[PDB]
Amino acid sequence: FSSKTEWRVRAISAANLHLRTNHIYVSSDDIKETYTYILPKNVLKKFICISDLRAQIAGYLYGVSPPDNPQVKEIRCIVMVPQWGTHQTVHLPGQLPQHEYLKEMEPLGWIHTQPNESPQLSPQDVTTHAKIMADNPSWDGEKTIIITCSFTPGSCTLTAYKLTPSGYEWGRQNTDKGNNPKGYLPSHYERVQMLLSDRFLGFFMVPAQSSWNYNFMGVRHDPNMKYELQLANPKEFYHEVHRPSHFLNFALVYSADREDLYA
Amino acid sequence: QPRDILCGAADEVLAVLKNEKLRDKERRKEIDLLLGQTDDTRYHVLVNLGKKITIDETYGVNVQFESDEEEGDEDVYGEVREE
Amino acid sequence: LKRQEAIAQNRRLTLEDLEDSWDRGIPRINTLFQKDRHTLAYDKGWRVRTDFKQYQ
Amino acid sequence: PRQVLDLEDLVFTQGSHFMANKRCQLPDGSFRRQRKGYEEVHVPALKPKPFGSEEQLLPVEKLPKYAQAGFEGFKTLNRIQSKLYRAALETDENLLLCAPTGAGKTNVALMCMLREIGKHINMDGTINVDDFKIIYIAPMRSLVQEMVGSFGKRLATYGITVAELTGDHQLCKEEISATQIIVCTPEKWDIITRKGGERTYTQLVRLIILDEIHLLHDDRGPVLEALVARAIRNIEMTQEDVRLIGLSATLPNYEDVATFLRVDPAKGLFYFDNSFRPVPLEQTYVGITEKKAIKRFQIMNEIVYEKIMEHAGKNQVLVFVHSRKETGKTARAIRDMCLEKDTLGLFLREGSASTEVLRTEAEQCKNLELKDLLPYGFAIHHAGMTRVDRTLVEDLFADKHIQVLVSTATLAWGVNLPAHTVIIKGTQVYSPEKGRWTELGALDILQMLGRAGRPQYDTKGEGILITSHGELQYYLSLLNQQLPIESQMVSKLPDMLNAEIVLGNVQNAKDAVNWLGYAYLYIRMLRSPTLYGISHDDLKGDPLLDQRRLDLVHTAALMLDKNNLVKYDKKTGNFQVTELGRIASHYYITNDTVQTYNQLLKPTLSEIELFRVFSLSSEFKNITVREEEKLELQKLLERVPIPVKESIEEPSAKINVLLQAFISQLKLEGFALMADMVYVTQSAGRLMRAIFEIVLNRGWAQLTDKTLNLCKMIDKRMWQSMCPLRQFRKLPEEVVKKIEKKNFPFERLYDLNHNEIGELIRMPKMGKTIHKYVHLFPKLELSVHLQPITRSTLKVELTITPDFQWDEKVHGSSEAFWILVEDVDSEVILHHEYFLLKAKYAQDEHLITFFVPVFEPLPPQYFIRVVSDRWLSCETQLPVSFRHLILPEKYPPPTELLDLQPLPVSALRNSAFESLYQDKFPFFNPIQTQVFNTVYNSDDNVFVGAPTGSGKTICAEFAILRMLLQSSEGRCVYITPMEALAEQVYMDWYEKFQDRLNKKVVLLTGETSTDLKLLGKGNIIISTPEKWDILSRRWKQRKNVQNINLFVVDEVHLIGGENGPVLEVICSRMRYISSQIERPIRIVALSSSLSNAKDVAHWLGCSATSTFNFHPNVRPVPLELHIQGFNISHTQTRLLSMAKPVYHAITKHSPKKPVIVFVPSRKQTRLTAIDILTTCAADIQRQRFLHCTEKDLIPYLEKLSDSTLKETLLNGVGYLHEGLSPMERRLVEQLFSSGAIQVVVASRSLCWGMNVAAHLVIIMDTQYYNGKIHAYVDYPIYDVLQMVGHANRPLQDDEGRCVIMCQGSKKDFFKKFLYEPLPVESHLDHCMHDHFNAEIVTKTIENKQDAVDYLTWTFLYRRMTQNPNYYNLQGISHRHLSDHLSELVEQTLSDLEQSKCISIEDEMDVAPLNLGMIAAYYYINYTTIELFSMSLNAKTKVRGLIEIISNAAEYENIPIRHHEDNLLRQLAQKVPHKLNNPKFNDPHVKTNLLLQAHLSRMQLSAELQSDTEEILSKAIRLIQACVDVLSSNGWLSPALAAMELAQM
Repeated sequence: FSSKTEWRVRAISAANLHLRTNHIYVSSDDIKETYTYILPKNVLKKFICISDLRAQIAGYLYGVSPPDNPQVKEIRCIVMVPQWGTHQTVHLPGQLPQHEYLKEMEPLGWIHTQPNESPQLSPQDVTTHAKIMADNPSWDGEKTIIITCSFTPGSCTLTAYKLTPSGYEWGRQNTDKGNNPKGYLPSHYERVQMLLSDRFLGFFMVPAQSSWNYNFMGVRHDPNMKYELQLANPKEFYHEVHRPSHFLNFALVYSADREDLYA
Repeated sequence: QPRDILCGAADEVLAVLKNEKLRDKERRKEIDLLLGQTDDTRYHVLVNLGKKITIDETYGVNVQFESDEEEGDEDVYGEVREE
Repeated sequence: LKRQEAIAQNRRLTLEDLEDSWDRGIPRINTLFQKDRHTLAYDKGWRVRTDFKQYQ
Repeated sequence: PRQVLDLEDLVFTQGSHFMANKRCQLPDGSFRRQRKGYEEVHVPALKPKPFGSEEQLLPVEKLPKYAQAGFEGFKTLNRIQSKLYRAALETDENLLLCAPTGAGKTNVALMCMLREIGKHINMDGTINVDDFKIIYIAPMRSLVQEMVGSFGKRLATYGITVAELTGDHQLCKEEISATQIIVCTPEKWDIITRKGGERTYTQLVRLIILDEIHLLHDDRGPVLEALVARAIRNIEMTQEDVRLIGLSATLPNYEDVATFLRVDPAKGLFYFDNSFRPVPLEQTYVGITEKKAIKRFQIMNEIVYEKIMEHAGKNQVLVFVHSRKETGKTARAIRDMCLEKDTLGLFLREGSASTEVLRTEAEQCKNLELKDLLPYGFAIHHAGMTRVDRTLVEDLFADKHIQVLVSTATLAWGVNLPAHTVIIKGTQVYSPEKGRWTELGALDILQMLGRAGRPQYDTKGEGILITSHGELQYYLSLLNQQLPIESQMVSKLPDMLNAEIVLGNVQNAKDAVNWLGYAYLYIRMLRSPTLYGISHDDLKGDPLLDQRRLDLVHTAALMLDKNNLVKYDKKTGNFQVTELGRIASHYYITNDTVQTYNQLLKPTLSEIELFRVFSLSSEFKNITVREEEKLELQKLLERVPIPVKESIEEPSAKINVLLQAFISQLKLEGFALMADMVYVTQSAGRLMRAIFEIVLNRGWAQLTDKTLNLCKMIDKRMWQSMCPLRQFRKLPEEVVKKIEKKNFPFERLYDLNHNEIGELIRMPKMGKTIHKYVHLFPKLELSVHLQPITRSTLKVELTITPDFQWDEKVHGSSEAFWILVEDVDSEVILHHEYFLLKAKYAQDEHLITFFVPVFEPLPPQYFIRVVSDRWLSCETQLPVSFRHLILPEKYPPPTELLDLQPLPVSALRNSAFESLYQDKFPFFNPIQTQVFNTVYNSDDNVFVGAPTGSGKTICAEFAILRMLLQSSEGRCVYITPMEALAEQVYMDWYEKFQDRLNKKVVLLTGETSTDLKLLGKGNIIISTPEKWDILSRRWKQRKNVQNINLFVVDEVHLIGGENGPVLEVICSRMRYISSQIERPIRIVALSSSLSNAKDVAHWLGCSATSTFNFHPNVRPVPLELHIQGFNISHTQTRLLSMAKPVYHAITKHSPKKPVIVFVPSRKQTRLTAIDILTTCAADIQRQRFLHCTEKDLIPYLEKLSDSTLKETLLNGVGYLHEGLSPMERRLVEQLFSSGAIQVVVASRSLCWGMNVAAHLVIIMDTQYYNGKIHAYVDYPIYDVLQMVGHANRPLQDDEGRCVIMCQGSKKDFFKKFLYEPLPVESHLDHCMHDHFNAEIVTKTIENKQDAVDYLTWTFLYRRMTQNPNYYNLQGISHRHLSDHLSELVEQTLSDLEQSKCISIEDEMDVAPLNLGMIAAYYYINYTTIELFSMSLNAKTKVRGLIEIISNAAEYENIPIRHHEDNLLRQLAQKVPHKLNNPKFNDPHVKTNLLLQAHLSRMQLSAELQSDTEEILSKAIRLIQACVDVLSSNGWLSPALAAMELAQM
């Protein structure tokens, strides 16, 4: 990127993210109906507000099943990991978020944002989901899904899809991270039924040592890096602790010395 | 310096840099006295700044009014009006 | 959202970056920048008049 | 009648330069001349006035001994000091000294301070500084520091502590409370008066020294006018005589300034002309008449060079410039003009000693700019230089070495080093408040002209002033006493009205007109109506200026209502102060800025929008963006960490870039831009404080967090991403840069040692300093304990433990922190509060209890963030999890009162029962008519949940009549927790059951020998649970307790507080004896409206149809509950500030009805009564609380003992406390019940013990300052419910008002626990040891199964099945509850076996020991019995036995309040037995001192005697237990010593 004047335009686009959270829509097509992802509205609005128009955000969804209802999976935790996001994929680290509040909950997959409305499943996101399913034994392919938040103009379109086992085997053996790699099939992911939940409120998991937005300090973000978790609220993308190089860069009295004013 | 003093200094520099009758050897001794005689580079910059600074009775008096300003629900100015 | 953002811009709407939303919307968003809009804003409920035009 | 006027047209457009006069009076030989390009006007040295035949300079011998210590080193005095010596030292009236600058204006203030200190003689010591306070209003900060230093150097022999009021509000309050002489700014004093930091010390402040009143027309005009109006209102309303000494310059119209300051024109007014100055200086005014600014600057430089050459070697020169760098530039230009015109040798004459001294000072100087002219005659003294260089320049100027010293106005205002000749060059300053280059002020010109001519060495000064031709007239007016001071109070009149409405001075339009009439603006409008925009017809139709004041008050009310600062109704004229107006008054914010902060602040606002919202305030409305500084703004836009959404041409983005440059310490380029940035930061500090207050009042968590981060970045002058050690000034910048270079958190440095932190940062020398800075940084550990009491609210206890080294140089006297508990979304702040951890209470865990609401969408975890109010990057976050929280079930609906006919007096069967209630009421209550079918027509256990005043005593009398009709030889026992309520019930039964029914009605005492006879011979025994626990423990042996016929339990809703487990244990013992003696006793449990009434009915054996649990809104008298939240952290400041709203609520709610005022303490009740009497006498309704005459109160006032109580009751305000006599309290209750008085100030301990019913109940500051924990604990719910139910008038009043005035944090809990029914929670798990010992000693709990069966029959087993988390359980299952009961039984058995009170055969069979039987016989605790068994030897004495009995567990409940440690320390030096290391906060040492005072018959106070009586009530049982322990151990001589001690 240029990183000279486009950052101010990206901040001005991300400052109006509160108006984009009021128009929430889901793609009601290609549903197999063979668990249902019940996302809370507060965590979805917090993930849409802390995201960017161009920089892609990423968050792991953890939650438990409701009593006497195995066909629904309500999300209750949005774990944020320190990672950077490009215009097509996110460079998520290989270390899984470990916390005490997420021990009783199961990982229902992952969520990510996209700047363009994709009518089909993304190959890089499906490859990242297959790599996360192969690198973690607790991330089963039948329960873990991928949520894509397409940045609609003035809105946000959420589409959840579960990866096929043949699609997971194709993505685990894939090595090209381009726009159209080899073995890209439309049957590799099936759009699962997803709903919203207004009667329940979930939580979020934030890192304790560092921040979650590594778009500015991308050199300090490694795939084999380790980080702790906390049960607090996650910070914004353009926070003071997310870009330490932009704050601590300045160098270290003969004006009108108006002392003892009305303060 | 305040705004009025800066405007007066700019007017004095514009009156002494262009109306000096192309004299450069004698204009430096006044600019250095008015500015405080910092260095010759300030005078060389001021010389470049002064170089870069400077119904009648006719029947045809009223131009013919040829039909134009094509009217149309198209905004020529290209600005979404909001009154 | 664009109008709200441009309100603080000390000027009217861009009407150029909005071209990404050209020829869209059931209301005449393509004609949202039309010159006759001030003339058109006076009319109210023309649908019934257009319907009764069959009797007219 | 009200008319909206133009508030901006009547104000002065010039402000400080506004000349009220058109012509200027000039002297005779003061002609002017226009030489070349400028007009020079000279004024020579005026001759002084000749001394009279009886007027001379009085020496120090005429001053008294109280004033001789302040005038040290001064042999004689000045002319103005001797002409007004008797008016400032012998007269305490308001003085007005109109003296010029340099005529000894500080001598009058020193004489006023000596006269104020003369009232406290202290012949035993030196002076009593804790009885008076002297405030010094100085306009400049450096002048205030110089005055504080002069007061510290002069009054050092008198011990007067001179200090400057600065810092935060708490630091200013601590400086006002710790010192006597306080030198502060008028704006800072107005902010402290509006915030409330000076209300507690307002009675001690009896000397108001308003120095430099000549700026009354300047920008400090309306602030000083509002301060003088508030002082006049406090002197007229509260009758506080304060000596006001106002010092002003030689200005006309001084009569209006003397009348506005309440000064007398004859004795208080001192008008001195220009001839009264000791150094007559020649005044030169060089007005530039040129049109070109460059030619005018060249002419001013030529005139300055001519003035320097004219007085080079004759006298010293003092140059006065506008800026710090401008003074050095003018000094360099003067040095260049002296070197070019060969005038450098005139100032540098043959002064080779002084020349060598100047050369050594130049070689020793570090500043390169000051050393360039230091070998020459010139010198510079600017604010940007070092302190040592400025001190050396002042020493060179004072020793006649520096010929031309160039300084600013701050050096002329703060340093009292006058020169012979002075020259103020330019007379123009760039003001960012006006945003332009304007003229200089009058006070600065008076301070610059006052330094011309030294009184010691010089004989005649010379003052030159380079200015313009148009400004030469007004400069001739201020220097010749021709410029009248015009009041410019029309500009800040809505701000003054909002400050008066927030401070409580003005409430209506008449009060606002009276407050505006006492100010200087009304006097200026009455004296000069043409200058204030008033015509001649308006002055003829309104001589008192009432119509113009009413129009100004209406305009201020319209400006407050348009800005949403205060609710102002145009019909009645009353004004109600809102939160935005109080936040604007406490932070000195404007009305338009408050309206912008109310209309712009959003809960979803980010950090980028907050800077644009703060930059759009009304403080920066005149700040413009200059085109010459656009390049600096473009360079700073690419270096600021926060982007700006606005363009570069907007002033808001420029102010945001300036705030970002000041926060990140970015170097600026322009001087005017730096001054605008400094003014923007000085406004944005208070703007961010007001924004944080508004965000905390609104409830937005993220907005309040961003505002607190912005306030911390503005205070610490550092970014949020910087190191935490950057705020400490003792750390180097290189170590901070090395710590910021390494990406490491601050939490990892706390785990490292002094060597690991030095080796990690590659600096082993600075590792110990970094470890000390990490140990000195504030970081406390917070522990959260949650307990769900109800289904909608829970109790959260936060324990804060300081894990850092507290220091006075880093943390100070106290550290303020903000604790906010919010939900998982971090957007709605549920509970926000403040905590001030003092240095005396540091390194100790402080527990704060709060109420957190919970809704149906319960979050998995809440967030409790405790952030530092002053330290940056110091915040502790605690996630309180609610996943495993066992919340209780839904509360059942209460029993609604059916709409049936009221039962008459003929509904009863017995005529003797109907004869006792026929004359009382012909018809009973509807709740009583519904409960008579289950009480009189039945004999089962009836649970009656009714509020206080619904007629539960009628139901108890109906149950007693039914028990008497069922059996004539019945044995009714009525158990009540309060002893005064039990005595009132016994007095009611003596007249109802013993006088009309001839029944044996008795009351149980604390003697077990007579209690059995009273139970056997009495049929209606009124008792306490502490008195009935001795009889219920021996129910198997005593046949009279087992053969009971009726068991009434009154006020069971207080079973979860004081005397809580005792009543529950007595009810469990009664329920166990009712099912084991083959006789079901009729149990009647009368209590308040509880939500969990089903568990109380199941624990007491009550049926579902006999449970008459009504609603709290089902009372016969409708109760209107109001909650007055006061945002005050201190308890004493809140109690001082809640006096006038209490009187306002008493005047607005019940004008002609009796009112009861619940006071926090016994000593506070008399203060509240005196405040109510002062509020009644301040208005026109003097003695309005006395509905009767003095002839009927003259037999009533002759029986009282306290003269102050009789003086308060003469006006109609009675008092009642624990220290008063019982006969005087009964007389006050009889006077209040008959209607003689209207206000009854009753203490918090007399809430349950009050045999009277009023209409209004004002409970002020419902808290208690406990000294055992040294904290302000909140009031319990039972006492608050009793105070709410005490105002229940069935026939006297139609309704009952209950106004609870408390803090803002306790307002939500007091509003939730008033309308909703409070559930009962059994707390028997904390005091189960005495019940287990009583069960084991009576052979009831012989094993673990019998103990579990006895514990399961109590209310705790019913409360654990409905609220598991309230009883610290992990489930509502049978196995978890059985495991918890087994663990509690094992803990009780371990506590009984470790104290040698019980024996465990095979660890399960419980057998009573000797110590347990002695503890259960005399009703003693296990810990006290263990202490008596382990502290009493065979060679003990009486002095050891008294200390052993004083250290028992029964003496731990002694009341410890404020101002009680000094009395104990005074009484410990007169006791016959000394105490080894006595503690002033321990109750055992206080009990030992009370026992030593009672044994020696020494004199003590009433509050000490009230604790000594409660100690001696149990000291007999303690001595009996000690004698039993001595006889059981086989000791004859300690038993004889204990018997002799008991007999003594």
